[PDB]
Amino acid sequence: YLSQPRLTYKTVSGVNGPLVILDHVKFPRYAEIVHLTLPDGTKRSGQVLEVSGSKAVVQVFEGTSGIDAKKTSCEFTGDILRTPVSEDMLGRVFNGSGKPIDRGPVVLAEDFLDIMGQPINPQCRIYPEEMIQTGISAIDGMNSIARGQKIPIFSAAGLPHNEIAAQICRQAGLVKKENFAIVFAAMGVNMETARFFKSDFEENGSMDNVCLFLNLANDPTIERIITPRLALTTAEFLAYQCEKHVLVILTDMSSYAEALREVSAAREEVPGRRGFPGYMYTDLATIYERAGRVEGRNGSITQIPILTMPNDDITHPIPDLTGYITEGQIYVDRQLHNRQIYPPINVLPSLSRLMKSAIGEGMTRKDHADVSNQLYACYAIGKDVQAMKAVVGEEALTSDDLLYLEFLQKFEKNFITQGPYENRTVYETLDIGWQLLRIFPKEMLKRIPQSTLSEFYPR
Amino acid sequence: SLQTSFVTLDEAIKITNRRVNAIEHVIIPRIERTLAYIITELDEREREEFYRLKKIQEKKKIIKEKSE
Amino acid sequence: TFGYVHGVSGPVVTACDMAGAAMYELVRVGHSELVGEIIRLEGDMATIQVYEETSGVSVGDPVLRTGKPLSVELGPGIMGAIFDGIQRPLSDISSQTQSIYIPRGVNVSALSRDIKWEFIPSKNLRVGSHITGGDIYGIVNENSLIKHKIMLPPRSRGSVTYIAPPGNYDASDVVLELEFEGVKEKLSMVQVWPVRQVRPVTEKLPANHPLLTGQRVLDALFPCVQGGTTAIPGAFGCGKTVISQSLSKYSNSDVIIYVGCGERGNEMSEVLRDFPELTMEVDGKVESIMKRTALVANTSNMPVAAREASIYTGITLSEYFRDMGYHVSMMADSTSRWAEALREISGRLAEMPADSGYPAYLGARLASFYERAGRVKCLGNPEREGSVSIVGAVSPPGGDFSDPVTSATLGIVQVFWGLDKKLAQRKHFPSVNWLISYSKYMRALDEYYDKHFTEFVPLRTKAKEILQEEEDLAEIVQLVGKASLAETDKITLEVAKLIKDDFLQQNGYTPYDRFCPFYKTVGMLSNMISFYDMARRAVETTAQSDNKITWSIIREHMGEILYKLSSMKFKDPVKDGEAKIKADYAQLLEDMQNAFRSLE
Amino acid sequence: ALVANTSNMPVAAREASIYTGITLSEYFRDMGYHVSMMADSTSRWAEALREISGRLAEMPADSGYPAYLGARLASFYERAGRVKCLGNPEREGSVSIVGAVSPPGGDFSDPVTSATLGIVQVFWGLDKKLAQRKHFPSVNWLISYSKYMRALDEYYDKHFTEFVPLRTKAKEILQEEEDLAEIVQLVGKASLAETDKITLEVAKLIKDDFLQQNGYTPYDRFCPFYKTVGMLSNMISFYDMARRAVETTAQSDNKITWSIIREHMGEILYKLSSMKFKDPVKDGEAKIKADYAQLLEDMQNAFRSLE
Amino acid sequence: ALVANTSNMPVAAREASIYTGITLSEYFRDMGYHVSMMADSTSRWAEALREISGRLAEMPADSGYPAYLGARLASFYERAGRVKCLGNPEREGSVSIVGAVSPPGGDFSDPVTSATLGIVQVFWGLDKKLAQRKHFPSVNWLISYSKYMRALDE
Amino acid sequence: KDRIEIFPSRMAQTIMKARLKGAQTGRNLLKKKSDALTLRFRQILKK
Repeated sequence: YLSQPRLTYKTVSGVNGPLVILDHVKFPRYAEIVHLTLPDGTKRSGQVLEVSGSKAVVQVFEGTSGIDAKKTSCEFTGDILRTPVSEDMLGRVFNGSGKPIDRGPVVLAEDFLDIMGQPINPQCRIYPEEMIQTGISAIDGMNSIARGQKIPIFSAAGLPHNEIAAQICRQAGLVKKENFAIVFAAMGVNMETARFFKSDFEENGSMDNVCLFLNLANDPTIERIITPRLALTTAEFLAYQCEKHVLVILTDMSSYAEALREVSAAREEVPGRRGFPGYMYTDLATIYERAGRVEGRNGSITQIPILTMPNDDITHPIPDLTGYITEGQIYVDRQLHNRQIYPPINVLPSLSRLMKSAIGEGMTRKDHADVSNQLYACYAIGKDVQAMKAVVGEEALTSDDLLYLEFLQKFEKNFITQGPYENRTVYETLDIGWQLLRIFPKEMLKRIPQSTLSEFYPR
Repeated sequence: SLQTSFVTLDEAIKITNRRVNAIEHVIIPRIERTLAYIITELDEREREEFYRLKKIQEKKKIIKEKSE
Repeated sequence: TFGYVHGVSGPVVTACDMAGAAMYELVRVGHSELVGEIIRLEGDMATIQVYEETSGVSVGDPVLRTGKPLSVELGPGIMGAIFDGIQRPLSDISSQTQSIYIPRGVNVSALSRDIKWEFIPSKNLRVGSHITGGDIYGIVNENSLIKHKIMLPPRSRGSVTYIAPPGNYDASDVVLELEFEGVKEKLSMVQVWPVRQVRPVTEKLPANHPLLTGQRVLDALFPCVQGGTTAIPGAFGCGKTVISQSLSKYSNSDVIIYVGCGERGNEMSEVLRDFPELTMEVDGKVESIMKRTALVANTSNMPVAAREASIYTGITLSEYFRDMGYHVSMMADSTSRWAEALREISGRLAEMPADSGYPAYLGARLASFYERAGRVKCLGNPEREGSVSIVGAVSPPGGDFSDPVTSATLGIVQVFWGLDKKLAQRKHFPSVNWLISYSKYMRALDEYYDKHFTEFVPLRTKAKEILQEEEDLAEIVQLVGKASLAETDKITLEVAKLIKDDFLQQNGYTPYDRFCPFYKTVGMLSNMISFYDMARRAVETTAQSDNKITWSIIREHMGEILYKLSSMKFKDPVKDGEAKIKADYAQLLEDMQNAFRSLE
Repeated sequence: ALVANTSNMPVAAREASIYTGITLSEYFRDMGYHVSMMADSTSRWAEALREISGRLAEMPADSGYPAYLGARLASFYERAGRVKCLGNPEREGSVSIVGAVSPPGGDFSDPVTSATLGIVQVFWGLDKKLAQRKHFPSVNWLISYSKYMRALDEYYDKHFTEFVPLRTKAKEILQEEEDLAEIVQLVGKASLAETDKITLEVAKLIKDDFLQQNGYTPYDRFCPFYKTVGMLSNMISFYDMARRAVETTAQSDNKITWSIIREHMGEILYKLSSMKFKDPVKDGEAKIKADYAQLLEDMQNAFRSLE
Repeated sequence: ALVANTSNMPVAAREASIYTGITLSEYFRDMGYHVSMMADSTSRWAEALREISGRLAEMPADSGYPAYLGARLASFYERAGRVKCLGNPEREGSVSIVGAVSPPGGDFSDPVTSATLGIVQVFWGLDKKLAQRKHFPSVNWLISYSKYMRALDE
Repeated sequence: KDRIEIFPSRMAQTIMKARLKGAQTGRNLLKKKSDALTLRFRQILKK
């Protein structure tokens, strides 16, 4: 351990935006944490983002308003932000700084883990081969969730992405026909959203297995880019040291990206698109890739990093770079929500990278893969027919086209529409698939071999 | 002359409305998407110019400080 | 407490010998005492952003350091006054100078010290008692409407050592002295609070009580709740005056704050001229609105720091009264003008721009601004409660919704009162679009509506269904002319018209329609929908064969009933009391149902 | 052999990973083996260069990337190639490079995609709008190209011969369908000639059954070349016979419109679509070639009964 | 008497060429002669200003041009007109200036086109579509203007 | 397909805006043609 007394400085050189620059510092350490006291007694903390000679640049989490130049007192902890973690953090509510806000005590650590974490050795990483039953046909059928998968929900402001995440928390089980520890990072949200989830977790009777980290819209913007790491660090303890299956949900990741963009501008870093740092991808990978199973240990981490798409732009850097890192996305939209369809999940632009391993003989039912692929073909064609008919008129369509409109209309109300408390099995979802696919004659079901149609199509 | 001058009107209307619908549902949306794309990309080019000019001004400031 | 000017590069002034200064502190630069803030610091030198023109500032000029950051001065005399965005009384500057200009470096105290206020102690406190932050130790009698409760400043506590007796005191005297760990603090009636800091509360509560505006539309169909946040489009022809006047005049809130951000001079004049002329009945007396209102005025040529700070000064004033247990409703005349001021400062500081040129933190600033609204449990032992509502408007260039400022705002506010110009051209007021407008508080208010009115909730659901169906039928009607149209659809179309004409439309220039009590709004809607349901049944239950009822038969048969439904808006609440209007509406329902009975 | 430098690993290591990979590839090339290395990113390497260049405070070029981005990509890709090796034993080897690129938004305009296209000789462009339809592999087939067509024409003539004219006809059919799709969207399939409707539907046949395949099945996981050209020959043979059927009858006393051949030969169209489900591991070359030969005979007999 | 300067000449001479030309023009103007000065290109002059502005490491404006581009073009363009000359003979001469803005396109956002349009009284815009159709001389005649109408009406 | 695929430029803005104005003018003129044909059609229908 660190037995040497820490040093305290009153040597602040200057302040420039969110960065407090100290001089006369003895052997500065990179990415070490500094605790500072303002002339009025206010205590704040920050991290050294640069060292050079006797100088060090400290980014202050709470902010730099009120930071003095002569009376400011800073001390260097001598290490990186290692945070206290314990098993009994489940059932506690913390803020974005890692401190409790539930009137309980501070964390009585079992160990101290580096918030930055470490990359998992790809040779010991074990490829996920188990499916989670979300109960939502729009997901379990056509975009299955594996245990250890990273699947964000791409959403847009005003859409019920909070209700879907809340639903998933209660009715997420297995298809092996199980209590997930949930770590929920509520960052960049209003009180009502955080209270909605907090209340739902108690309503579900599962609060003793839920760890919350809150960082609300009125909280500092710099803490908003460690909150995910605090959640994941706890998840890593629980999953990889105590073999507990953990579900980690990160609320609108766009508030993370916007908080990061503010830091990028302050540090004059090289922009990429829309003003975001050119290293945004690398930073996101540090957050997202803390997931998956590890060989030889019985734990897992599954992520659902829901994000809001600015202006419904699927090419915005936030959903774009996320799409490159995560194993696909669920994607909800306004065209379904504006018709009172719940959950408003649009399967067409969605995918699950681990879905192909998750389905089929030994996992769900042998026809799973065939039903999904044909439903995608029929749904997409129905959308193409609507694009045509909008111009040429119904009279210009033939029987081959009307069948896809019949499918499209029945698909959305039978397959996607469910309700907040409709919990379907994966087998029931496929059965529904067949009920819709049987709208077409065998010759049009071109994604399914006759070795499958001959068994399932007749019913 | 009613019926022979009438079905020809129904055909002329169907052809005209189909063209109008295409302008509304295909051609203009496509022009608007193109224009919005152009507007966004041009602001992206403006930003990278801002970055370089800002760094140039800072490098000049550093040179000036060294000279003092 | 003085430093010296080292150099001027424009609006940015570099100071030397200013070691003892904090970031975002306040300075008064030069012999004219120009207002500015310290942003960058290095060594014993500081970089000052000056709000006003720096012409004439010399090297060697003094710089006076003020310990408080940008802050709002809070105390008696705040009510009825018009302030600059950085809390400068415009009604005193124009009257203490006899000028028409705001003097450069003008230094007029936010609250005058020549007024002898009537102060009454709480009469519960004694010397030696324990007092904490948020506690009320006396009330100042300002006017007939709002009592100005004097609270202990937040982040202060201790044992009371002196209490002023009841009497006439000005804002420079000492009213209460308290001692904490041997440190004595002498407090006047005025407290100062940094404008960028959120005033603490005991707890933030859910918003359940409706905001009882006087309009039938923007209430029945699109509710707002005390403590909630909404957005209002701001276009020349949208008729935004109707909401501003209705909200400030007849609302069930206690205190109104109107915040300008950076509008056209003539637009600020219209607001400043209109407001003093507004009155409302209170205890049977007609009182000026300015006795329970405060206003912050900023034109487009005001210092950008004030235009940017105006929005935070307004809400700081709002929270100040929130902590008294009052319900406060603040309107930001244009948050787009604020965002413009914010972008200007970001540009001036050569910050990296983001979306459409706006600062990277635009969204964070709007989110943290709106988060400050809500119903709260106040500080202090009195266990009082209050709320702040925000009805800030948006006016993006071009009227588009793609602008990051309007897009971000709509993703934050829970109610959108979308207005339109087409309706105004058709002389239909209030000009509410209906199909664009929404409210996300409907669930929060279900408990209130169930407890007090019961039938309101299914009625507003049916009302939206009828109005939406009228839109859905529009294409069928255009291509048909109501010929190949179901009689049940004709009922929907004509009843939807009735709703649009004699319910959602409201004429505020008539004495009977100035304010529509809720019980009248639900009364009118109940009878219209009850008619709708009876008309649907009259057709559907007889539509089998031989002898069927049609809309033409219903309309011709009971034309007096359809007229009586239209006549309901003329029931003046000032002369016809609650019992009489309800009785007349009950009789209408009976006459209505009996008229349909004769058809079966 | 494989090198792992995952997204959440040190960003600087992304440059070392790329150079280590190609250096390993050259080592085996020198031993007389044919190496086909692939770096699944490229953009992540260029991204590392951008992040380092930023920390270095270098003057950036297009979209924040270093001015020398093109220099690094050019020298990387040029280490590919079939070579005569150094060494008295006279070995012959090769290194191929199949490099992915990750353009933001799918917009092929970033400095990395642009520079890459100026270096690589084969362009396998993918279309997000095809992937959304699960039309895998999501190859655009309109913007893609290969500059080795002429180089392999000799090979193809030596072993197959029939492949090259089939390749040409297939491209003409797909391009003609695109030329028609542009106007059909506006017309509504009202002004189409019967010869054009055949193109449109055969092009669909090619798109759905030939260009896409499910790589996670026992039958599409690997497609031996003899099967690809075999089933293509049948699809083109149908095109030519169907186009002839209408061309020889349009001026007669009965025109064989698509609706007549479609109803008359519906079993042939289903058989042609089934040609993918051949499972080359269970059913070998002999059965697949004989099966395709039978489909050709079935078509010819149905046409004789039609025309 | 022409002044010859090619694209491969030094950037400073490329800038000075215009000043040399107009100096000769004013010289003969002061003799009472009517002088007509034709420029081959003022976009090449603006290019020289952009190149030198960069080399001097001074803060640029739009598209890399110096913020004072308009001032340099105005200085050249305003050295023209019918004048009463100095000297006993009371003679009166004139200089006409014909500029030439090479069009990166028909978009008048072009910094050089825009600065020129704000100064020059007559603009003879050449349409791209008329050029493609080989209609000569190729003049748009809808986007062109001449501000000397009232002066010539007499 | 989704875009006309003209490289971003201020020239492209001018061309696209002129192209949009042309398309909108054609839409309105053809809509008037349709309305005129529809009225005549219905009149012919009445007779």
